[PDB]
Amino acid sequence: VADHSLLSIHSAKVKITVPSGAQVKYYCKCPDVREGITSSDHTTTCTDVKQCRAYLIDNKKWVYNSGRLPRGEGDTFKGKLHVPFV
Amino acid sequence: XXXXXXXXXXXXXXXXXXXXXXXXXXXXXXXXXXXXXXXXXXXXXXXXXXXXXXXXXXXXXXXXXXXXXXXXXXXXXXXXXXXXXXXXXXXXXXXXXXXXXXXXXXXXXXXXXXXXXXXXXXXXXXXXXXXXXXXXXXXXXXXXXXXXXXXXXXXXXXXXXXXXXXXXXXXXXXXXXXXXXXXXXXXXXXXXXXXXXXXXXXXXXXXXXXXXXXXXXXXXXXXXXXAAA
Repeated sequence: VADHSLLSIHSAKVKITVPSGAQVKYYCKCPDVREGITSSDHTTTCTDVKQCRAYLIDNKKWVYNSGRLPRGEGDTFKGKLHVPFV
Repeated sequence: XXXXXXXXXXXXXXXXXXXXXXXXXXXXXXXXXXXXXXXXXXXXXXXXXXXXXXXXXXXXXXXXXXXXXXXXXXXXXXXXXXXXXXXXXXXXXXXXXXXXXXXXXXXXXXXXXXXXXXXXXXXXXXXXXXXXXXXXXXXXXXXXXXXXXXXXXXXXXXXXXXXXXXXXXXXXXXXXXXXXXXXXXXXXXXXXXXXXXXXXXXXXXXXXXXXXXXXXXXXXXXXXXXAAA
């Protein structure tokens, strides 16, 4: 999911942080760190918040497979879950 | 003449503190255009990454030293620092400073260069020092082997490591074998340094070992004569 509250500024560089050590998937239009599986990183190259990957791979809890969900590209994880109201 | 030079080694007691300095000089760039690592190598082990800093912000620490080591940098003096607190027996290592151009602000990636320091020894134990006694290993006229004689010096009964041994102030380097130290049954280290030379120069040319043991401040120059021995 997007969270641009992360992408603060390190007084000249755009500064990403992390929720709790969650997995933040990061790079900018410029060339800098290209995956992002990290704690709070900085950004050597780009400066603008509006050209960077504020992402939250936070798959400690599954979800409903809404059409209004972006796919977790990695895998079909488990989490078969009932319906109450039959 | 790009250079990184460590200082601050020593023998420190458990649960105490120590501070390591790495001085930076030479280059074609401003001070602050580098990211800096501290790396340590324990006796008989691989390389452990300790921590990083760049412009005084991008930091991070290994869980081995997290909440125990603080890395810092002074860009006006060209100095990288590691302050270490609450030392343990498992921090005993050669610490190296190293510089990275990948994470520098100015980002001149095409002209990339690393550079590593010379390494600084931190030993965590109950403290002490002892300088070596240095003894000639004398070449014998009967030990003339095909026009080649060997001579050397024995560097004995020192603590802790390391000693450095040179021959003729660095003027003799060919055929020189400085052995690894052996831990004796006395708990003290010993090593030999040897060299092979033409037998024809015995008693006509002077051979001097130069032995330096920094923890005791011992510097000893030892003449080796052609004493059969």
